[PDB]
Amino acid sequence: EPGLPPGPLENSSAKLVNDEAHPWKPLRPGDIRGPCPGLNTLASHGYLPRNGVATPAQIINAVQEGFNFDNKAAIFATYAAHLVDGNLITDLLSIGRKTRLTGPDPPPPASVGGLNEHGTFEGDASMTRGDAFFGNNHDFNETLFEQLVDYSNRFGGGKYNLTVAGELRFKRIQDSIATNPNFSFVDFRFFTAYAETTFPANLFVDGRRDDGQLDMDAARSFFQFSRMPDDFFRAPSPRSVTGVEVVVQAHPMQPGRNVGKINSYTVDPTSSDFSTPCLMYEKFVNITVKSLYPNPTVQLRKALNTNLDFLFQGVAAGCTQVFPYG
Ligand code: HEM
Ligand SMILES: *[C@@H]1O[C@H](CO)[C@@H](O)[C@H](O)[C@H]1NC(C)=O
Ligand SMILES: *[C@@H]1O[C@H](CO)[C@@H](O)[C@H](O)[C@H]1NC(C)=O
Ligand SMILES: *[C@@H]1O[C@H](CO)[C@@H](O)[C@H](O)[C@H]1NC(C)=O
Ligand SMILES: [Mg+2]
Repeated sequence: EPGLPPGPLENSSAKLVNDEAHPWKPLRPGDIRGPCPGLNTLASHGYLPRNGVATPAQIINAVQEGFNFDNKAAIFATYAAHLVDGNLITDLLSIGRKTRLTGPDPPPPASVGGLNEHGTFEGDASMTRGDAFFGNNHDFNETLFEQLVDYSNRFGGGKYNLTVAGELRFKRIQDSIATNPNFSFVDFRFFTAYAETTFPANLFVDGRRDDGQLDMDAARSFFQFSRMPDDFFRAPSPRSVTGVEVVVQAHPMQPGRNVGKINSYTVDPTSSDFSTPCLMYEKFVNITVKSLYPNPTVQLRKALNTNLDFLFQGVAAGCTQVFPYG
């Protein structure tokens, strides 16, 4: 029942993706949008179902076709999200809030909470979304976006680029340390927090230019309105995180968390970091996934095993597959 992960694009050239077949349309009542401007934009152009509920294969196809996200990155991100936020029996994932549209729920402690669920995939120090502690981890936030604009003005000549990314990533960390007593910055989120800052430079820049300089009109169009610029061409080749090394080198951090009070950031030696990427995969499967499904029945175990094989297809060569359910 779970479809096979799509393979890479047969033709990965730049092309018009804001085309007649994929027009932007406003949200209808019930349409779900969430913390990811990429998926949101794909849904609002009909690369994904416009109500924001999709299969993993639909998501992989959409991120490749609409933005030229590369295949391994698409597979890893999509199956990680599906394993912790999606319905494994119906093969459906919400790109935002929890919804009955993903079908009958599995037993607790699984939450099938969509991408909005804090602490499974989604986490703190996002760029244009607030921390979950402050009440809303998914809607566009104007104040946070205006800080992104200010950091683009100060470090990118008015454009968002990897230098801006390195300064803003660290600012959002510092602000969470100072204000969120529950701030968590370990393991999966420690990786995605750096990766996500490269995506506007690598994937929201029109592919005919591909110069890594994102202007603020296009930025607002994607980040707030889920809308491709008029005449938007996708990137001219598959990519995801290239340049993340610049973001890390700007302000190298250790994984850690506040310990129930502000300004109490405490390094966690059990966390993976960029020196142990295989450990991040192993903890995601052995701890995060297994904690949601500690003792699955037969149909759920088979769906878990299938999606865990698919997830491993997106893991970088050199890691070893782990089997929490045999
Ligand atoms: C392949 C499947 C994808 C999944 C499952 C996914 C999921 C998510 C989630 C859950 C977040 C919230 C992260 C957090 O708060 O910890 C996020 C953030 C983000 N995603 Fe995606 N995403 C995907 C692909 C893409 C693509 C193709 C783009 C194209 C640019 C993109 C751009 C972004 C950006 C820029 C952010 C950061 C938003 C912010 O901090 O303001 N994502 N994604
Ligand atoms: C947006 O973010 C600001 C700054 O962190 C916060 O004070 C505010 O409550 C957030 N929510 C809005 C503006 O709806
Ligand atoms: C970002 O833009 C600023 C100003 O144009 C420039 O000095 C810096 O080199 C740029 N960084 C990248 C990674 O393009
Ligand atoms: C994950 O579990 C496998 C056995 O299922 C084990 O070999 C591996 O060391 C574990 N990794 C962890 C706990 O990080
Ligand atoms: Mg977040």
